[PDB]
Amino acid sequence: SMEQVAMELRLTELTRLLRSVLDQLQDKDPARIFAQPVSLKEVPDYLDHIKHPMDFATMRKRLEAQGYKNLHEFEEDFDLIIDNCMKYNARDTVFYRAAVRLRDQGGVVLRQARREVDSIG
Ligand code: NA
Repeated sequence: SMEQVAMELRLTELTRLLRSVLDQLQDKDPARIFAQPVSLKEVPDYLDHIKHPMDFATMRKRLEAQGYKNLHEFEEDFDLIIDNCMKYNARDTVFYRAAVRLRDQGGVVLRQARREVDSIG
């Protein structure tokens, strides 16, 4: 029907911005600590600690299937990447300290990304 593609149209301009955001957010992780999912072969107890694992590659797959219907859904999965790391890893570790820096530098990008989604509609 006409509305539906206008809606799918709207969804189709929500993902690329979110992608540009996902490109920019991942540029603040040059070490690639949060690129892939945490391995349950290398970390066998990881699902005792973390109930909802997330990473950039998993977000990318969901993005590629137009899974994010709004900026909030994208922001929840980006917060999971940070929040899971900072629980599992201790305060004196390169992992925790990479998640802190990604949050601080990522908040600059998500600020303007909200402004664009609201303005463009
Ligand atoms: Na902890």
